[PDB]
Amino acid sequence: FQGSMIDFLKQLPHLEPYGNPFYFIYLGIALLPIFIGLFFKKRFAIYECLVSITFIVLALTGTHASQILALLFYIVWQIIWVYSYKRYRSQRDNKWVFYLHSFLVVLPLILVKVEPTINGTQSLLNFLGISYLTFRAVGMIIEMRDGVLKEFTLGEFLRFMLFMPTFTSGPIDRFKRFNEDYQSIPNRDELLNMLEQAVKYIMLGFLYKFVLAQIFGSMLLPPLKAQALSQGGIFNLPTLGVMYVYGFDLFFDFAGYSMFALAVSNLMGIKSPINFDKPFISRDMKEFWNRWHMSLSFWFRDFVFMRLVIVLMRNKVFKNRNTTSNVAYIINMMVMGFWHGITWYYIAYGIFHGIGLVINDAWLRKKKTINKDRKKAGLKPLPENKWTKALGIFITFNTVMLSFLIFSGFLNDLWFTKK
Amino acid sequence: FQGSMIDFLKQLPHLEPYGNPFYFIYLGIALLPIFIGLFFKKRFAIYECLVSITFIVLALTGTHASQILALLFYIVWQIIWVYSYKRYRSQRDNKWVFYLHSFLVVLPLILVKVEPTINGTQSLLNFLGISYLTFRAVGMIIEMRDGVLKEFTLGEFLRFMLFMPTFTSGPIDRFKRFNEDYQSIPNRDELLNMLEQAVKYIMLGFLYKFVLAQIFGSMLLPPLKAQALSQGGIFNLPTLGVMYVYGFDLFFDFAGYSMFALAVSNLMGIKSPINFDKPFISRDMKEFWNRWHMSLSFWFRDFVFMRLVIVLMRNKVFKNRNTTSNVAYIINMMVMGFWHGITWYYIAYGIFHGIGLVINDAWLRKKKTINKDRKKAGLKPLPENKWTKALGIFITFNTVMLSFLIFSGFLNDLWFTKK
Amino acid sequence: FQGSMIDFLKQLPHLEPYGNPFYFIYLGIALLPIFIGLFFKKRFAIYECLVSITFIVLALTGTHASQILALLFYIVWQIIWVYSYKRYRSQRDNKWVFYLHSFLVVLPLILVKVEPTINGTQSLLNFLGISYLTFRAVGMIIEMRDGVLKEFTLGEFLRFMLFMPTFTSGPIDRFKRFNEDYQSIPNRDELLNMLEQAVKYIMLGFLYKFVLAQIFGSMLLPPLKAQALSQGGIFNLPTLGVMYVYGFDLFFDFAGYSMFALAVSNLMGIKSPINFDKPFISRDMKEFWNRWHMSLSFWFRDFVFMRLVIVLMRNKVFKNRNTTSNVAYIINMMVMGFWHGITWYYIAYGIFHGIGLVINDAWLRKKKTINKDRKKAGLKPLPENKWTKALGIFITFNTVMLSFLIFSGFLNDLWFTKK
Amino acid sequence: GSMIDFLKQLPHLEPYGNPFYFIYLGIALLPIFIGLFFKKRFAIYECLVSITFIVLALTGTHASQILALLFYIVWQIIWVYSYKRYRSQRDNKWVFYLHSFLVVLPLILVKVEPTINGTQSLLNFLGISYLTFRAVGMIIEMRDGVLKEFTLGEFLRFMLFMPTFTSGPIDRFKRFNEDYQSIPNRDELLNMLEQAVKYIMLGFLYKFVLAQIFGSMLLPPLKAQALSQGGIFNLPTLGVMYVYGFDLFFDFAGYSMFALAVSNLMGIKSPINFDKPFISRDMKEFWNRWHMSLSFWFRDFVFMRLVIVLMRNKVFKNRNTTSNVAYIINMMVMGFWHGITWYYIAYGIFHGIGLVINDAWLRKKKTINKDRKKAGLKPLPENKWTKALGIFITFNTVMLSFLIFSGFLNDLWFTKK
Ligand SMILES: CCCCCCCCCCCCCCCCCC(=O)O[C@@H](COC(=O)CCCCCCCCCCCCCCC)COP(=O)(O)OC[C@H](O)CO
Ligand SMILES: CCCCCCCCCCCCO[C@@H]1O[C@H](CO)[C@@H](O[C@H]2O[C@H](CO)[C@@H](O)[C@H](O)[C@H]2O)[C@H](O)[C@H]1O
Ligand SMILES: CCCCCCCCCCCCO[C@@H]1O[C@H](CO)[C@@H](O[C@H]2O[C@H](CO)[C@@H](O)[C@H](O)[C@H]2O)[C@H](O)[C@H]1O
Ligand SMILES: CCCCCCCCCCCCO[C@@H]1O[C@H](CO)[C@@H](O[C@H]2O[C@H](CO)[C@@H](O)[C@H](O)[C@H]2O)[C@H](O)[C@H]1O
Ligand SMILES: CCCCCCCCCCCCO[C@@H]1O[C@H](CO)[C@@H](O[C@H]2O[C@H](CO)[C@@H](O)[C@H](O)[C@H]2O)[C@H](O)[C@H]1O
Ligand SMILES: CCCCCCCCCCCCO[C@@H]1O[C@H](CO)[C@@H](O[C@H]2O[C@H](CO)[C@@H](O)[C@H](O)[C@H]2O)[C@H](O)[C@H]1O
Ligand SMILES: CCCCCCCCCCCCO[C@@H]1O[C@H](CO)[C@@H](O[C@H]2O[C@H](CO)[C@@H](O)[C@H](O)[C@H]2O)[C@H](O)[C@H]1O
Ligand SMILES: CCCCCCCCCCCCO[C@@H]1O[C@H](CO)[C@@H](O[C@H]2O[C@H](CO)[C@@H](O)[C@H](O)[C@H]2O)[C@H](O)[C@H]1O
Ligand SMILES: CCCCCCCCCCCCO[C@@H]1O[C@H](CO)[C@@H](O[C@H]2O[C@H](CO)[C@@H](O)[C@H](O)[C@H]2O)[C@H](O)[C@H]1O
Ligand SMILES: CCCCCCCCCCCCO[C@@H]1O[C@H](CO)[C@@H](O[C@H]2O[C@H](CO)[C@@H](O)[C@H](O)[C@H]2O)[C@H](O)[C@H]1O
Repeated sequence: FQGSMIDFLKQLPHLEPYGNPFYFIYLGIALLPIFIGLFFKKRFAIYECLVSITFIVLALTGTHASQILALLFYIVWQIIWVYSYKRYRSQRDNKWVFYLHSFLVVLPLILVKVEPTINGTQSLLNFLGISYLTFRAVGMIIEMRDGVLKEFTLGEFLRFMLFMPTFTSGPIDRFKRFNEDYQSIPNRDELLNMLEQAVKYIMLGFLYKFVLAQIFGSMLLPPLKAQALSQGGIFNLPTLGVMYVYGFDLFFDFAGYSMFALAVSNLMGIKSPINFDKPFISRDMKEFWNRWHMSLSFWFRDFVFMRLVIVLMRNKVFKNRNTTSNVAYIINMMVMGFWHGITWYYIAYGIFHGIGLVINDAWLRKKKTINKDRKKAGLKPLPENKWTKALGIFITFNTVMLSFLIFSGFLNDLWFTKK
Repeated sequence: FQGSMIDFLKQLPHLEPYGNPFYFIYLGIALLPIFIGLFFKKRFAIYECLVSITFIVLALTGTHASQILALLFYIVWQIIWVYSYKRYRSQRDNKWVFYLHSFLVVLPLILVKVEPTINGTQSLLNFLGISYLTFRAVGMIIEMRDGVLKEFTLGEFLRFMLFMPTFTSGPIDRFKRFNEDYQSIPNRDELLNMLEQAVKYIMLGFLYKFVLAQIFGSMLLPPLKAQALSQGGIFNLPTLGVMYVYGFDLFFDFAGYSMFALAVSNLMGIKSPINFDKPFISRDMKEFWNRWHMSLSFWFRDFVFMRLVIVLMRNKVFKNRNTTSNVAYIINMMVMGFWHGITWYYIAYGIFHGIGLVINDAWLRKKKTINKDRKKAGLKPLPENKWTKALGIFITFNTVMLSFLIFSGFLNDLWFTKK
Repeated sequence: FQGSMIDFLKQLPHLEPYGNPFYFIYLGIALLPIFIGLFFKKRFAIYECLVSITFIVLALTGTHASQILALLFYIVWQIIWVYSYKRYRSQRDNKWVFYLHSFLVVLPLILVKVEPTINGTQSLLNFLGISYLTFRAVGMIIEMRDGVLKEFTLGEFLRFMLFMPTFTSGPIDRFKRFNEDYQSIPNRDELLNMLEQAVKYIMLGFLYKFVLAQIFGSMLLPPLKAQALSQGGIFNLPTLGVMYVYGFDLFFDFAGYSMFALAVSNLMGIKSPINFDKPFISRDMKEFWNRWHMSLSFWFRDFVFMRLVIVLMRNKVFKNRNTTSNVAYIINMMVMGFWHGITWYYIAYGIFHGIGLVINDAWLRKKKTINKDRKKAGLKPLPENKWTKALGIFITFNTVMLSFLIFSGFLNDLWFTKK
Repeated sequence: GSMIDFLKQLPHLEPYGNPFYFIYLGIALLPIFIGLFFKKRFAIYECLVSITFIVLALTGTHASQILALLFYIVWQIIWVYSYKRYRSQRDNKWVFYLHSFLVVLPLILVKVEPTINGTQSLLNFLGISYLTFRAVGMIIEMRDGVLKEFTLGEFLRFMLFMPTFTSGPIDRFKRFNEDYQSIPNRDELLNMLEQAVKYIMLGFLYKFVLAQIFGSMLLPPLKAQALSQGGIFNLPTLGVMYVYGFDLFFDFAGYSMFALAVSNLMGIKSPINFDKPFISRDMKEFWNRWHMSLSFWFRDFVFMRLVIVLMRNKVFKNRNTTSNVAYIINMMVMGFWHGITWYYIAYGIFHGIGLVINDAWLRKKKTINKDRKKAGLKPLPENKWTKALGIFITFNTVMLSFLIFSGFLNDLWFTKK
């Protein structure tokens, strides 16, 4: 009964998800049948499972391929605790039972994020996309609590949670929208539109991830970081250079992956949510969060921010609505900071963006009352000319790049600050 | 460049039939056109012949490449002794001529299974599928005897006997059914259903052979064998452990191969017989043999068991039907053991399964008699509760595991008896 | 001037025609637009020229790439001496002008086949397929002489004489049939049938040239020749073995090339004449020549044998028809041997097959008169059964293999010279 | 490290250098052609292909020209939109000249810097000689009012056109937009495909066979012999003149046919550059066949406009003198565009004097033939000998002009440069 099982699942192929461009050959061929079936309004639901599982396994068979075993636990864990809650939802509905089931479903993510802090080493039950899978699972539990979701077969649950195109770190879905878009196969014209969009997305993702991302990450970023460390001090010009370069590199890499995921999802007939829609032209933090990682930000607005606001207003803990909104903004942004990983700089980034949103709300209210005062006094309202827009875009870009500098983790290297 | 032809044959590539998963890619592409051809009403004879011969040669070459020659002669032998009977079938059917033709058809198998016993090491005639090929050949000499087969060209004969997805050790087939199933190409929707079933079979075979068969074969079996040998004695708990582990490994490996073969056959538009249908849950041995190796068990039921019962009743050797049935069961299982190989443990396995079958028949008769006795006495019949079903399943499973342990040959190493 | 263009010609890319399976990928990709255009009843007549010229150049750019220059002379020769007849043909029909034009058109072939005998070195005009282009370039003139051929554009001439699929050494065409097949594009059903036949031919050509031809030529033939030379003497068993092996190798290589050429021609929409149709079941010399290199044998029957018979009968040189037929057979076979090449063994092969045809005609006449005599005398006609047919097949096969032994040129090494 | 050396690291694919480049281009352009078959445009795959091939053609040993290209693109966009915003209000007849000068400023700097101290400017790149002609086009078409609206996509798609980027045929805006927006039907598309295949084959023949023979086999030894003999003139001078002229034609026509074929595979038929020029009887009819795109461009936007400017100011008394001056100035400006050296300007002035002499001879011939018809004498016959004489003299003058333009006359002599 030797425990050489880890060695068994290590010589398997390691086809990287969106690695070399030739990958899109294999997947393309593997997606040739399913897409054809969509033209005839027929869904295989078996060959799709085969291709999804094969590509997930090829993606997860890395140097630390043992993570596959974690998956074979994680899935089971979710299947244990989602369905259990459903059984309870058949009989009764209590706040504490829902809280316990949600906490148990999100527990693997909590362990993966916390264990490197306490023990200092990666947790056993960690794999490539556990930061983007639990968001589906807990989401379904939430959809049970509100009563929107009542019944679903296991095939639907597993084909939703373990979606291949958006598995590693991709757009975050919900169960209602995904299921409704999976049941009703779109007609031929919309299918052809989606095919054209998918080809365009594949080409754009090639450009983003294989040209711009490589240039900004593996060519300028290392020498810029080394020069910044050599300069030393609290701040310097190389710090600004690395801030801007890393911000652009992060955006380009994430947008390239998102385009790849959207293209592959379209090739299966499903319209996954978009992530980035020109986020750097944003002229305000609130508008920025409607552009940067749209799936994640919208998910947190739907399930973490709005529900917290409702809870706070139900108990009327805070008198004015503005104070409740500010508190909920800070809590939501801090929690979003936690999701990346509980360190000093990720939590700093979360609180930073929370403070930014609070300042944005305060400035919106103050601008409204100042416009009212000026209009009442006969003066014209504040100018909306190109100069004001340029100033707003510049301020937003500077704040976003400062946030991406803190989030970059470069402040741990520049300043050896333990906490 | 060649030296001896055997070395040149060894030079040829060796592709294990259903070995690495990558193998399924090759056949997949090799089966891509033909399957599409099944959608329409045409079949590519030349392509099918070429792909079948190519994969047969690839499976036959390797360290024992000379076996290819043993195949070729064998083929001629069959063509020598099948068609001859056909000509004789045109004139008359004397029993002794039919017996002689059947014996000459199955003579290569007799020599292959005899030569290792009674001195010697191994016969030159032996090759990969010789154990599962004569069943097809003697599958026609019998049918000619019954008169249900009259005409067939060489193309049909060799296309059936040299079937590629069922060559190495696959679901034993019959001629009439195979010809009737290949003459009529199935419709489009049935073809899509067959494609889905083939994909499910491929996935399940992956699970059955490359995951669980590996675990039960190369992880637990060697340590359990070592512990059992170290313990010694007539028997011990490690013997029970190795019995259970080997039985599971054998079932999983055989089911994986059979599902692979059925999937590849379905991709060729032909529905080969199913070998395994949920064993280990059978209440009775007689109902176990309708689920374990279904193709071979049904073959022996049709062409060996029932025919022998007819022969015995024609000469009315025994007084009652029950004795004839018992003797037929014993002879059928003994012939199965002989087909497996003429050793001590294979014959022990055959005799033990025959004993199980006859005891099952006797117990069924006794239970029917006692139920009649209770019915005529007014007493409630013996309970058929879930506990009785569990008891029957447990007894059948234990007997099957013991039979597999005997068939393993591990008992021979353990005891060294009858060496 | 420098004269270094030959060196330039040696740095062009090289692609052996039907050399590798990957060559068919390029060929199919290039010919797909032509097939699609055929499906819609359209011929580009320019893209075809481009693909044909590119593949001819890639085939002719071997180690002796200078042969390309010879082609750039040969065409400029043939055109000059084809149209020179066409202008004259409209005016008058003097026999000597036709003889002179035919001789001048066949002159490059005469030089290529003669110069290696006189000077001992390859002639300048020689290139890959002159012996299979002079036939078309003299068939055009012969058709002009009969008056069957009339006004035709240069495009038709150059697309007929320089046909890409049958350029190197392929099926020999005529102009009228090829032109009529080129003008009338076949319907969609015939196009599908031709595509299926072409795929079958490609697979069979793979089997013949890349498997059987290699085995019979590069593996057994050199050892057999070496052992035959070591044995020495006028005749020996290794010589018989190498005779049979080389006969099979020659047939398989030529049939593989012919099937490749037929497939590629079918992909262009025209069906070139077949070359081999089971030559080794001939049962007679006449039925052998109606099966062995059918395009060449039929060409020589149409334009060399029949015309010679007509010439001899017009002047009634010989008293009876049989003498004229025998003389024409001998002359035709000697001229075929000449066309192969002016060596002792090629002329021996030609005159040998001529003697064979003569004695076959004598045997047919004697069998006819003997059957008549036996029928008149009441005796049964001589049997025509399995054994008689087998004896005829054996005699024909032995004579053909002796002919291919003489034609092999092995006699020059064994009998004459020293080794 | 990302530097100029990093730009030099990128692969270099010389435009229309080897047939494998054509295989690459055909494989890349096939989807665009099939899409145009069904009357749709991608506007993204086209941009990616164009940018990729431009970069590959630009990433040579001196690959620092991509920065020059980016600076040129920014400069052209800035000044074109500056004029467009200004044209909406009013035209002052001098702001147009200022904008035209600021648009041609990169070109004039690139053509002046080599001949001022020692070297070309840093902003020079591959196709700057054939790109400015498009930019000024826009400005010209804004002055006449025939162009009013265009987005950035159309403008950059027209200026950064891939098939005619390096030295391909010079286009105009209005025609290019009219041809791009209206995709041709299926049958005309097939005809264009056949013409493109014919162009590819003929370009193969022109550039990869004949140009190689006339450039690498005869030109070096002929130049060597001409230099060895020396003197003002010699028979090897005539040999090198003829060989260089044939090499120039068989190379430029091959490249132009390649560009036209690649453009046709993208559904746009760029203007034909060469239509058998050597058979032209007269000098004036020669310029309608040799470098047709460039000659027509200079006829439309440089010659006729200058004639109009001179006539509206009535500087000269009669039309003939104005036409002569316009011809001389047009040919001199073409010579300047080629490069500011002694032999390019000599070539321009020589072609100008050829044009004016041709005009004068045509007028004199018309007058003398009118007098002959009045006097009863039959007009001079032209069936086979007069036409041959005209063709021969035009060909001789063209060959001499090409010899002067060759720059070999500079090596042969040591005249003041
Ligand atoms: C009704 C009132 C009239 C008032 C007077 C009108 C006068 C008009 C003057 C227009 C000046 C335009 C200035 C921009 C073009 C300069 C052309 C030039 O110099 O040649 C170029 C060659 O041509 C081109 O590449 C583009 C030519 C087209 C220019 C079109 C601009 C607008 C013209 C409109 C009116 C045309 C009048 C005649 C223009 C020559 C580029 O130079 P190069 O590299 O050959 O070097 C020569 C350099 O100047 C010497 O150092
Ligand atoms: C449904 C049909 C389609 C399903 C998928 C079909 C395509 C499957 C491709 C499997 C092979 C991928 O081929 C790829 O080759 C590369 C480069 O050699 C290797 O790549 C990998 O090698 C080994 C693991 O094998 C690792 O140590 C290494 O880090 C990694 O790069 C692997 O062998 C495989 O990842
Ligand atoms: C330490 C905390 C982090 C630093 C925080 C910095 C971010 C603060 C907010 C960003 C600046 C917002 O400042 C200013 O906001 C106004 C008011 O909406 C924006 O103005 C805009 O508002 C909205 C768009 O959302 C429109 O309806 C309005 O017409 C337009 O003028 C300006 O574009 C921006 O210049
Ligand atoms: C490695 C082992 C190699 C040995 C295997 C060799 C391949 C098997 C050869 C089979 C015989 C080929 O010769 C065969 O002759 C028979 C004569 O009826 C015909 O056979 C035909 O029979 C059926 C009857 O419906 C046709 O539908 C079919 O198209 C074809 O198979 C063909 O002409 C040819 O297929
Ligand atoms: C080699 C040594 C022996 C090997 C084992 C022998 C075979 C296995 C034990 C005998 C079979 C056990 O299973 C036996 O058949 C079935 C299945 O539960 C039960 O009985 C079943 O069949 C009888 C037939 O009369 C029905 O009336 C009854 O309703 C049904 O439950 C028996 O009560 C049980 O005793
Ligand atoms: C629409 C038209 C389509 C045209 C089809 C494509 C034509 C061009 C094909 C690719 C170019 C030729 O590709 C060819 O590849 C072979 C690989 O064996 C190489 O050529 C080789 O030829 C022989 C045989 O293989 C070798 O012995 C030799 O050493 C080498 O020159 C060159 O790389 C090139 O000659
Ligand atoms: C319209 C035409 C339809 C048929 C089109 C497709 C048929 C041709 C397929 C070509 C497949 C690839 O072509 C060839 O395949 C062989 C098969 O082992 C492999 O390579 C083979 O040839 C190469 C070179 O000759 C050898 O070095 C090698 O040992 C051998 O295996 C490669 O994969 C590729 O060189
Ligand atoms: C240097 C000489 C080279 C030539 C060598 C020999 C060339 C071969 C030709 C010899 C004849 C063989 O062809 C001959 O055909 C005749 C008539 O069809 C048949 O002749 C045979 O069959 C007939 C019945 O048909 C019977 O009378 C008898 O059994 C026999 O004559 C045989 O098929 C074969 O004997
Ligand atoms: C080698 C260096 C290359 C430098 C960069 C070259 C790329 C430059 C991109 C120019 C286009 C940017 O311009 C922006 O693009 C979008 C999206 O394409 C255009 O959007 C649209 O424009 C045209 C206008 O008819 C449409 O036909 C087209 O479908 C679409 O592209 C907008 O008009 C413009 O807002
Ligand atoms: C470097 C200095 C300049 C070099 C020379 C440049 C001019 C070269 C051409 C000079 C001759 C003009 O060429 C002349 O063209 C005219 C019309 O164009 C042709 O035709 C004209 O003359 C013929 C003479 O028979 C008459 O029919 C009629 O007057 C007219 O048609 C002449 O056949 C040709 O001789």
